[PDB]
Amino acid sequence: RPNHTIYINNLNEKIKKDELKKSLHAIFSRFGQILDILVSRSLKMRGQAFVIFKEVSSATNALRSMQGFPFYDKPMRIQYAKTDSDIIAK
RNA sequence: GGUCACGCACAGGGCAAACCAUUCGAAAGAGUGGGACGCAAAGCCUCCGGCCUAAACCAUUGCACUCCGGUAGGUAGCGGGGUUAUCGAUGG
Ligand SMILES: Nc1nc2c(ncn2[C@@H]2O[C@@H]3COP(=O)(O)O[C@H]4[C@@H](O)[C@H](n5cnc6c(=O)[nH]c(N)nc65)O[C@@H]4COP(=O)(O)O[C@H]3[C@H]2O)c(=O)[nH]1
Ligand SMILES: [Mg+2]
Ligand SMILES: [Mg+2]
Repeated sequence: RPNHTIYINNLNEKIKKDELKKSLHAIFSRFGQILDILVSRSLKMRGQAFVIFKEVSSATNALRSMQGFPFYDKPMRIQYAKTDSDIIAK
């Protein structure tokens, strides 16, 4: 069930999108070349983030290394992406 | 002459985008002064659609790459609608 993208939920929702990406990017750049980080704060898509990696191995690396990680007072709930991104599926 | 539409003007004007200064605001943004991009209602009003904001409240653990909660505020120079008003092409 591995994927280029990893799905994080259970995040402090009152963190601004602009800032939020960077906070993850600094934490997650260390595993591979991140193509893009998708973050929204709409009713459905808040408190959660998608991180797209260059390598699938790098997404696996990030997943098994930081599960439950205390991030903004909250544990990081990471799981694989069920479906790839529109930028990958091509 | 009203009145209701119309804008090809005349004459008298009026308002003031951006930007800057300053104040308020969490922000969008607004106030004031300077400034003029434009505007025949660019006068005034959030009732209706859009767009902008997200500090606090309230709900949501939620799988996206169209965008989307209530709540609240903003935009009348985003339309729509409302309401008042000016000049008057041998004007219609
Ligand atoms: N008195 C009067 N005259 C009218 C009216 N409608 C049309 N006109 C005449 O027609 C010209 C052009 O009007 P416009 O195409 O709406 O274009 C206008 C308009 O967009 C703008 N403007 C001037 N005054 C006002 C105003 O009080 N309100 C608004 N919204 N726009 C204005 O400047 C442009 C040129 O205006 P002008 O040099 O005065 O020249 C005007 C004026 O001579 C009206 O309701 N009243
Ligand atoms: Mg004139
Ligand atoms: Mg509205």
